[PDB]
Amino acid sequence: LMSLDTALNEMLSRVTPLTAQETLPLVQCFGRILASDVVSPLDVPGFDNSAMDGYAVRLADIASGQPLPVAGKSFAGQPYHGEWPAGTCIRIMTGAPVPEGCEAVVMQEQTEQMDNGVRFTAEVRSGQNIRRRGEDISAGAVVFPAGTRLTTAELPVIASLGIAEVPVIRKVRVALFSTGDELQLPGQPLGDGQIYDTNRLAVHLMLEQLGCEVINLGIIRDDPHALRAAFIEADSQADVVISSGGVSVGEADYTKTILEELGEIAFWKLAIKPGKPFAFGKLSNSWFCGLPGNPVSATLTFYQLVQPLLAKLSGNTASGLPARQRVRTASRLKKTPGRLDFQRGVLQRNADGELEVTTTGHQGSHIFSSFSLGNCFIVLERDRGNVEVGEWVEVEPFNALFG
Amino acid sequence: LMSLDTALNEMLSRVTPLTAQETLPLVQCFGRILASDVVSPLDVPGFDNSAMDGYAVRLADIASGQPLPVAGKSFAGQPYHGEWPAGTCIRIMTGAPVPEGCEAVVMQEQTEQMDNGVRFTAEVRSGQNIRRRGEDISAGAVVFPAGTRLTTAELPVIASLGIAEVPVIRKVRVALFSTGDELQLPGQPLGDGQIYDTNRLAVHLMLEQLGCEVINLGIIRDDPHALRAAFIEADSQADVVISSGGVSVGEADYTKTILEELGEIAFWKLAIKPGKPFAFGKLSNSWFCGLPGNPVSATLTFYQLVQPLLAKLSGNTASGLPARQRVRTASRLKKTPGRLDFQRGVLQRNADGELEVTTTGHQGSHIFSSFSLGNCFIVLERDRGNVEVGEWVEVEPFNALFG
Repeated sequence: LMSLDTALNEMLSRVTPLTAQETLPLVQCFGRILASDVVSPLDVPGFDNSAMDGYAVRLADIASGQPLPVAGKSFAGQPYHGEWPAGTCIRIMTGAPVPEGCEAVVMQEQTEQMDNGVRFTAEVRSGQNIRRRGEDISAGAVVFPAGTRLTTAELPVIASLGIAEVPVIRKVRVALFSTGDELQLPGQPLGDGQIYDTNRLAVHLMLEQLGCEVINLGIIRDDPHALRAAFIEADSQADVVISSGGVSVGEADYTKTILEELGEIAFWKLAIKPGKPFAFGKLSNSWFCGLPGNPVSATLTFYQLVQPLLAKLSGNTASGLPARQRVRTASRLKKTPGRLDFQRGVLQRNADGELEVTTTGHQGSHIFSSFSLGNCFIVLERDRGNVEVGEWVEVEPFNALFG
Repeated sequence: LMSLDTALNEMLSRVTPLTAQETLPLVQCFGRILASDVVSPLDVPGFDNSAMDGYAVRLADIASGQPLPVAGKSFAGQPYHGEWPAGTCIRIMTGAPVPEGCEAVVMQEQTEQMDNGVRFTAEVRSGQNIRRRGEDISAGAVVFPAGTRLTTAELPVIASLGIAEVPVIRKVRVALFSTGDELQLPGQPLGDGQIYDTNRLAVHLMLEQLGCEVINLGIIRDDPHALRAAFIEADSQADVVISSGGVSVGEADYTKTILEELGEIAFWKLAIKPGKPFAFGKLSNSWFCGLPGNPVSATLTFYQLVQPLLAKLSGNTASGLPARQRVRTASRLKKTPGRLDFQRGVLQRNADGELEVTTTGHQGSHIFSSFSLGNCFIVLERDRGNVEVGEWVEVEPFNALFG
């Protein structure tokens, strides 16, 4: 019944971005959120310089319509600090500081030389080919705003300004655990109607990849006290606590009563597929997210619900989810109205070089293979029914969490 | 003159993937390359279970036509081993072991409660809703092939099979350093015609993100011996050695003679933009990659040349570079024939929901901002000249290294 958009907004609207911070050397800043604006301490370039290599001139002598002889020259880091006779021009090479009083620079290709004077050609519009100091970055200016996720794109720029460290928001801390007597650890023998715990591993990997500090409390035994203990501990050192499975997401049982006892938890029924149930609310000092037991369902719910909440909490101003794009289906897709279906597909280039999607196969949640075989989500609109080969469809490519 | 494709093939063809390996617990395997095939130790599913929530029935009981009292139940970790007499049914939850003798399983909707048992409204087909032991993964089968990069998509599947660890190829070791008296460290005062070293930081970040073990030797002083020492050490504990700048990529000088003295190094002139010069060859026990001094150039060369070499060396069987797609330009693009131009652009959805690219602005290599403003490469064909708004163009979206 409830819609993804609704739950998402309801979730993000209640959360307050972290503000605690620490200062680290650039090399340790990948994926981190800048705590404050980065203001440039210097100008870049620090002085007016040549856009092309050619000739530095004064709009005056260009009226002579006669050859201008090179009085001097200015290169890389060897400016021309000398007298500039009238009617003459300076030989200059890109990045080189324009000469005192230079009104324009001309690319030699736009000026046939001579063995006695430089003949110009196309009029020389003022300021042509002159990069003015602070044109790129002017001292005092804001280079990168707070809330920016530092990447290979920004850190080297910050280093170019001479800064060795920057304040970043502390990593988000997340407590993780599962519960259920039927859950067994890898390496351990499978009991009667037992199964190996897999959701927890899934959530742990994603959290780490998302840059969070993970606190894995393991499998909690089916006991009212063990569970309460687990929650008290999780809430005490994490901003968010996640149940990868076992704790109630609606159904009645002791886990449900412990949840209601320890916080304000809502039990939503999202109109999505796979999945539907999701637990969300506030514990004493953390946010709680409860995932359904089904592997496909938990992964999907975490990826579309928890991920965005972690992005906001982190201080990051960009919506930490990939963008969608319209593409054509090359597979008939089975879809039932009433739920927003996040099917898995395979985005690929066709013969004509265009992008099309193929289903990964069976979309049932009884298997996990679709995540490996696919590379995207074919997000089918809630109201839509079956889709025929050739129809337009929305696609959301997987991010680094899946390859 | 030489083409990207050529150099790439020439490079990959000479390299041999690493084979050394180590075994680690799944949680430490993200981004790692599987050293050997993963063979499933059991059938999946592990035992006939229920595809839904409802009741286990037998065609005969359903046949009689009247209510079937609930002789018992079967839950997650609670398989029913009761008696199950004629004319009765067993309540069953999803994933629950189907009871012995179970011939089918009906869901709620097809059920209507009674005061003297349960009523089955809809038709019940033989074998319906019973997931059969092994209908997904058969024991002895190969689940994931060696050379596979482990992700959230695969690791939880491997955990579902009970396996706690897997052999993976050891991380690729890379030695990194720069040289040049003009290079200054962050925090340190800028000398005369000095500049802050930025390429090294850039390469270090990317390498770490690519999953490599980085050995940063810092800035090497302009001395024939200091440089030789740096190389001897780098080559002695790395599979690849990278010069982020300073060492020759063609031009004549002492760094060139040390290179030629320590290995078989080729000095290529690629028909690409930005960039052109690239040094590649074999040292005593490693591969050497030499990057041009310009920041934009070094980044681009590393990203399109070194990255793919690292992917192969790692044992990974998938081409570690993003795919391209055809999109329309919404910006006039200035392009000169003769070089494959990797311009930076901004991929975005337009009013009609279609994808289009906009230039980030000036494509000159005198600035680094394009990497931050953009989100992709507009890969312009070597022979192509200017591009007008509305033309078809090839786009390569940035990967995690840039956001």
